Amino acid sequence: FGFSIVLVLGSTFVAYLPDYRMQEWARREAERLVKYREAHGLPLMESNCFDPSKIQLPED
Amino acid sequence: VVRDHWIHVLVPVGFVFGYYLDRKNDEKLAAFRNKSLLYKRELKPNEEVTWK
Amino acid sequence: MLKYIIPTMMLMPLTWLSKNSMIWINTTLHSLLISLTSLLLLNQFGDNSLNFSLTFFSDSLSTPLLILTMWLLPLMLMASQHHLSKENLARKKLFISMLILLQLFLIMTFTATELIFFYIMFEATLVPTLIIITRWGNQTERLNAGLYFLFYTLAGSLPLLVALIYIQNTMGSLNFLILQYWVQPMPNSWSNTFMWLACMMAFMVKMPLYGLHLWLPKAHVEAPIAGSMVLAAILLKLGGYGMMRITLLLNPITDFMAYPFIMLSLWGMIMTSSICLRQTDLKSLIAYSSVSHMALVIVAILIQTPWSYMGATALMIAHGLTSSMLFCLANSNYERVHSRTMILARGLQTLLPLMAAWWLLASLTNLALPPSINLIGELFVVMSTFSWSNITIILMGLNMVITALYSLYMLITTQRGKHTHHINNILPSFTRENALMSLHMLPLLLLSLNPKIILGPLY
Amino acid sequence: IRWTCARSANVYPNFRPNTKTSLLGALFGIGPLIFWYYVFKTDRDRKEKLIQEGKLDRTFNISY
Amino acid sequence: SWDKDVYPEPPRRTPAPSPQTSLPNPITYLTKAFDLLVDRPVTLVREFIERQHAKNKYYYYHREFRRVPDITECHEKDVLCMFEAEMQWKRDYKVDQEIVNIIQERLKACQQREGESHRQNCAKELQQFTQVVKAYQDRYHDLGAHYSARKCLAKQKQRMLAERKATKEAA
Amino acid sequence: MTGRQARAPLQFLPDEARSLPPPKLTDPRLAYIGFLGYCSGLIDNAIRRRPVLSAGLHRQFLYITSFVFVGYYLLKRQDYMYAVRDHDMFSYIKSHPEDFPEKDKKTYREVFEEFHPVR
Amino acid sequence: MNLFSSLTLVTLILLTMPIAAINFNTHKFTNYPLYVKTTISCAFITSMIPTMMFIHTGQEMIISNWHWLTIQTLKLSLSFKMDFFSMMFVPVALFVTWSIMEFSMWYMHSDPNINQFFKYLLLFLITMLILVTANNLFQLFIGWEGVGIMSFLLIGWWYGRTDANTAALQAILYNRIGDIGFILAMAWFLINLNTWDLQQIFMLNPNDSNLPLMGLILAATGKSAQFGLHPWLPSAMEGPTPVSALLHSSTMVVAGIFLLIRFYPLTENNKFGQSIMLCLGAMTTLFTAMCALTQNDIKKIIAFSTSSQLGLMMVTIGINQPHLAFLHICT
Amino acid sequence: SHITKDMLPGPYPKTPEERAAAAKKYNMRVEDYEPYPDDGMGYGDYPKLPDRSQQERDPWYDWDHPDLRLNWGEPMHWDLDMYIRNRVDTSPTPVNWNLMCKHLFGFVAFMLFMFWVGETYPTYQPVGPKQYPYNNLYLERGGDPNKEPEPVVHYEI
Repeated sequence: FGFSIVLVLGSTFVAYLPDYRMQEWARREAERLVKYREAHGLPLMESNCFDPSKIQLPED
Repeated sequence: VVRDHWIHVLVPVGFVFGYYLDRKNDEKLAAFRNKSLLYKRELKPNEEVTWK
Repeated sequence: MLKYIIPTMMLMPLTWLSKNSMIWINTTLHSLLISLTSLLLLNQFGDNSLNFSLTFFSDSLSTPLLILTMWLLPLMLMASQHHLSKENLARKKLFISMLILLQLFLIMTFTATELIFFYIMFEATLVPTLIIITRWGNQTERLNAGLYFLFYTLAGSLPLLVALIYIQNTMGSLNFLILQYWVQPMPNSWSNTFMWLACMMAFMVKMPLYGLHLWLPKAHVEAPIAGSMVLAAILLKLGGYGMMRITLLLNPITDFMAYPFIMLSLWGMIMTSSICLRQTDLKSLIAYSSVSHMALVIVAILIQTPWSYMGATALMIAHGLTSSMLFCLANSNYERVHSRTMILARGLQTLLPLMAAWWLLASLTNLALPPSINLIGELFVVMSTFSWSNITIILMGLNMVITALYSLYMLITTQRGKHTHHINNILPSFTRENALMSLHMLPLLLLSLNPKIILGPLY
Repeated sequence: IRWTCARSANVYPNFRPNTKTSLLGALFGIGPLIFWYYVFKTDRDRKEKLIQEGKLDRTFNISY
Repeated sequence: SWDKDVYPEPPRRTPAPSPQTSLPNPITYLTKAFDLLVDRPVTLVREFIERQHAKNKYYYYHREFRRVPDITECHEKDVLCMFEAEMQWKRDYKVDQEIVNIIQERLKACQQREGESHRQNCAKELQQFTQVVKAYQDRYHDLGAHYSARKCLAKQKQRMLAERKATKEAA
Repeated sequence: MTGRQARAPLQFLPDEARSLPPPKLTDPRLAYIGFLGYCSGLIDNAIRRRPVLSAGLHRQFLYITSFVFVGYYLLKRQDYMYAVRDHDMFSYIKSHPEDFPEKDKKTYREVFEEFHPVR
Repeated sequence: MNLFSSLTLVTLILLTMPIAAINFNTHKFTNYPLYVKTTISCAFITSMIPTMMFIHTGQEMIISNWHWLTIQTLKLSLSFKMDFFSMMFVPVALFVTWSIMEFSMWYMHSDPNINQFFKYLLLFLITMLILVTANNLFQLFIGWEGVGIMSFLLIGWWYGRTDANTAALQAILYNRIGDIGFILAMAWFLINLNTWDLQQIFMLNPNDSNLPLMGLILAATGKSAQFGLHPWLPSAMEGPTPVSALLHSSTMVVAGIFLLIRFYPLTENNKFGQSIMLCLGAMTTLFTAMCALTQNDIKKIIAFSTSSQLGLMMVTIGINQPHLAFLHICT
Repeated sequence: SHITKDMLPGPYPKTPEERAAAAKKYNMRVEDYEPYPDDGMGYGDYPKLPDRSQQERDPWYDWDHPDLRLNWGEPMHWDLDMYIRNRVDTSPTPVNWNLMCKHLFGFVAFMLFMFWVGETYPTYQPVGPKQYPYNNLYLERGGDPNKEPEPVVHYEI
């Protein structure tokens, strides 16, 4: 009850489980989005992550 | 047959009791069921739940 | 998590209403079952932490530390025989129940909702370790050690409560979620400086930093093995955990007022590595090793890079395992000869042949074993601090050289060169010590395989 | 045992604070501290004013 | 399975062998013996495994998301708004990390294919790497560890305000 | 916070305490009081040299019953006091609505702050 | 090629069986030296093929898998490259160490702790191989500290003998000086070029090559027994005999300049750096030459000789001629 | 057991009884016992020794602790941890010490001086530069496929 049922079972538990930080999900999402942006001609990672038309800058 | 050792039975009973109490606590905190704005659908497909 | 708290309440009267020669197996077995039960914890994913209740929520900073605590309990509960076998059954039950109550307040401490609850369970962690080390200290100044311990940890940790009530009545509730959403920069006044110094100084005292680390050597040379390992691993890394949570607020002034703590941390790390290079009393060498590694942790906290936080939590978990193992090695040496010194027990390559494998492996883990978690932590902290300043790598590498040096001298003083051929009372290597070492080091190598668990919330 | 107990516990007595011992202590404890503090002053002021000018080598400097 | 239009590869410029040798060729005898003594057991075992996969079917599915509105459309407190907006922002942050990962992997592949002709055939890919990393260095970098999203929004406002002041002075 | 209409003397359980939902079975606070009663009787047998966990079973039952009874009345008074604090608060909101203006809940599209770069 | 990658990976993997075999023994072996000798011979007969396929073909390839911590904009996998020198350097080390297996069968013939000896020696070879194959620089760091600590154990094989553990402490301290140099290079690589990956490094060669080159110089003098950092070499000769043969014939002694060979497009520039290279190596060469006369311990004599040969290889790095230095490594 | 009179409280005054009890507890001759003296640096009243003790204590005496140079009863040196073989070799040098350090520093200064003289005096040979064919490896140096092609050619000599 320390090795034969704890150690190897926890080893196989941590060896594969649903991925932290949705990691493989993030991989497939990034593949889909990069294929999208390269299909629609615009450069991938358009900067200014929030809408500059939808901002209200306090002027000087 | 159980009275040979009534001692070793105790802590899985404690764990199952705590798990049941956590499920009852989650039932007590069952607001915003389909009222969320991202994980939203109707009462579908089977019967009127999205988590229980 | 409440399903992790409530079997610990069920584990306490197990010790009481189990009979003679029946308490031991039941406690060990069932606490290992709890180690399985919270090995089932790690559901944490993506955007947020796993957050269940007004009572509970767990980060992936809190996740490996909580797993480490519940894993370190039964190992310790087996480790603390041979010095209370001749004691009373009732006093033995009191000892084991005090350990279980201490674990319960550790879990309470790690899964706190508001930081008030964290503080209550923080000094609740503080109280029973005193009783453990004072009732079974086994050296004449356990008086002085417990007195220093409680006074430093209270009187450093005392204005923290005032500052938390002040943050309560200035920004609404103190839950970590809304405080994560309702932070705002509190600029360079002087009251902001006092409040920051209060909170950070309380956890500084808990680490300890170099300025008042003096309670820590006495608290490891004048303590039994159980309180020593709980103290070092869980309490010091709990202080680091607490600083990690509270440092989310008070961002704008840390550039102004974070310089001197970095200074005392770096120069005291170098001086601590110097002072452990020469001393006898082998048990204390691990304590000053802990002071050096936690000075490195403190540098890693006060520089504020996600690289730095991931390396910080890696160094936390790695030094917890390494220092607990090395404490149990020193306890084995103290069971062999009744010395606690460093130059008396020599030889031990002939005698106890596979004990040498564990001393070598422990000095490797202190030595930054090249795929170990210790090296991962030290390496990423050096990366982030070389980003922070291009000249501080000199002190880091000088720490590295002296760290390798004193770890190697700790090895070859005891287990290299000549058996003294007058001791003639050592028993052969028990299966207990080797069992405890297999319980220590197989999880360390498993975490060395896939360390995506032990990296923190900024993974 | 006598050497160990003299080396560890029998230091704090006997102590008297001499002016030479105190000055040597304040030189061996605070000297290098304020030395490295002055050099961290220097390097941090240079680097922060350089990046306030904006002329860093940040062609790509991701792993901060 | 991978989209070659998102994982680009130059085609197989495969040179034809030409001896001009009469030893003859130990490596050809060796690779035919390798195929005969390695490939067919691998093919048999993989074919058995492929039929056992062809028994029944499992299906993993991509989790799909909506667009919760904005963080700028939330008010100063708005606790049931900020949470949705910022977890959507965190997912944008992580998927943009993997964008940078993909482009840097393409840079490594372009290095390794061309051998030592680094200044040949790695022009557009180096250029798009510099483009995405200039956007990343300007957008997510120098903000700190306790980001929620609002530090990035403050960086965004201060960046475009600095550029507004710059073009106002330079115009 | 002072009485608040002591007209109407001290009155350990008032009249309006029946105008609110009382606590129920297996509420955790009364269970805590019951475990406190069990520990009370157990430690009472531990005072004198009579054996623990035995020969005080009626004392166990009496102490647990008495503490549950006392704590039940205390919980009733507690919920009454919190409810009357709530009603007094919202009634003072109703009395002076003008003194508590709605703050300017700007959206974050128009909120300017400071950045303070850490490096 | 599946053949080519498969044979290189099995040259890696066939040096993994005997350690776990005796750790899974729970019996009493006799011909475990014969087992290690025949599996090193098997490693050589596997590794003779890919060099022949290489010079016949070219096709200079990299393999990489089992990634972990894809955390920030990098990811690191177990990743190594079979190229020109890193491929033809393997069978030399295999065959040399096979000869050392024979000579250790003879030399340690009457000392029954030979199994732990061959386990340490094999693990040292494995660590040296993992060093010399890698391009992912963290794996270089793994192999670097691993051969340092296996060097510690092989020097301090004879417990007792204050010479031995004194020597081993000196060696490991100078290798930590190599470590601070190497991690300075690692830190500069991470902060300025997002990774420690020689593909991206040699794709983007900067002109500021001063701080990482100084880290490289410090790692080189920490590893390769240079002027001021030499005296752990005769001290290291105070170990046992085939220990010293393996330890300073091929393995553990050329690994410092091996890294400088590995960074040759990085050191195409910064002629200040190559001036420091050749001046340092000339200093080593003449200093250990003048020290090398009038000495009467044969191990220390050959140590001074190989220190002079390492000095000539440092000169060979200083002039833009890395391949002559690699050929000097082999010979 | 362990008597309290086997610790060492108090310093060396006064000279009859302190030196008497030091010869008692330290197993030494009375004038062979020496206090340091006390200077506020702790130290109690611990004996001063001839302070080398490890490349002294010649090995053929065959005492009880062979790799410690003890005798099971000694005044152990206060700074013994630095003294042991494998830590610091306090040997008598074959020549001197000042002659050693001065000639080593002079050799280092000489070699670095001639290194700087070499750094201002390079070697070169009757060889011109390398006439690279295409604008000194342009488009295989830094690039610019359409920015700046430049007319520069070598003439045959």
